[PDB]
Amino acid sequence: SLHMIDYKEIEVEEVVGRGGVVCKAWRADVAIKQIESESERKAFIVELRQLSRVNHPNIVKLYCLNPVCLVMEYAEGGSLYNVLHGAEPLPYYTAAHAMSWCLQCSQGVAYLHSMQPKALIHRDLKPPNLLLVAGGTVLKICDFGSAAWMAPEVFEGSNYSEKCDVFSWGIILWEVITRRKPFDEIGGPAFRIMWAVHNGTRPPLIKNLPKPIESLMTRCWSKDPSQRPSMEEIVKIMTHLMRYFPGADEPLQYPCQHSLPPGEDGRVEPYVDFAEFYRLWSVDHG
Ligand SMILES: C=CC(=O)Nc1ccc(Oc2nc(Nc3ccc(N4CCN(C)CC4)cc3)nc3[nH]ccc23)cc1
Repeated sequence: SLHMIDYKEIEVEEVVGRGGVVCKAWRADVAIKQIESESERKAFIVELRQLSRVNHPNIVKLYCLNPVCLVMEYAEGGSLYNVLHGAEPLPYYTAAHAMSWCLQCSQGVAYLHSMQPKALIHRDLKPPNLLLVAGGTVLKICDFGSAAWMAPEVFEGSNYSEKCDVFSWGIILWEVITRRKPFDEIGGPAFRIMWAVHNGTRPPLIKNLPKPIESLMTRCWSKDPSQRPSMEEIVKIMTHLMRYFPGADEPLQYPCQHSLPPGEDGRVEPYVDFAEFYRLWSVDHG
């Protein structure tokens, strides 16, 4: 379903980073990653079979076979990780942006869980794989250590299902609300986090978190994957909550010297402010 390109047609510009290697650059802006060594071919081709079927707003759009190369939509905004924890100066964002991002993420993952004949599992949902465009207001996923966002049945070898992507989304929800790195204090190598999560450890709960949001977030954290909601249920819930989070379309433009309080009492302070939420919620309820 794709569209070949002549390699001479592309004009390289700059380098971006490694997920292969991605480079900035066609027909008057695109992002491309050339393959390195034949070991990645057998995977590189799969991505092609997948992305060519995919067509969704919140998933990176896939626009050469000699040399093997991909030409994808360029995300001028960068990764969500760089927005939350990247280089100074960091941008200010609101509760509306946190919820909007997560919603758009669930929208894109639900489209994957609905593909026929078989569903597609991302299996590596984390902010570094979530790109932003339109002034940081639109989120797009790119399938192309993940211990913090990995469901406990995944790294235990148990035959997992798409519900592993739900667990990740739940962690991503806690990350944008607190603007913290999940299990940053644990540290050490990857296995020290797997042991913690495997034992039931989850991120600390959030002061003043709305019970509707605290409920959904933890339901996604449940050990039993069958007690986790489906993405379709997340999309629906998140869609209805956006009614209490206006201003998602406002771009990121203001800086933010952000102080990080330490995790005191196993209960952290959110970065976003839920004042406007409770206010709008009292209006409808009463
Ligand atoms: C810190 C984690 C991280 O950046 N991960 C990451 C993920 C993908 C990636 O490649 C892409 N980038 C982008 N946009 C983009 C991504 C990152 C960046 N920079 C900006 C400068 N610097 C802060 C590093 C990150 C600039 C633009 N669009 C893409 N479309 C298809 C692939 C692709 C490049 C990097």
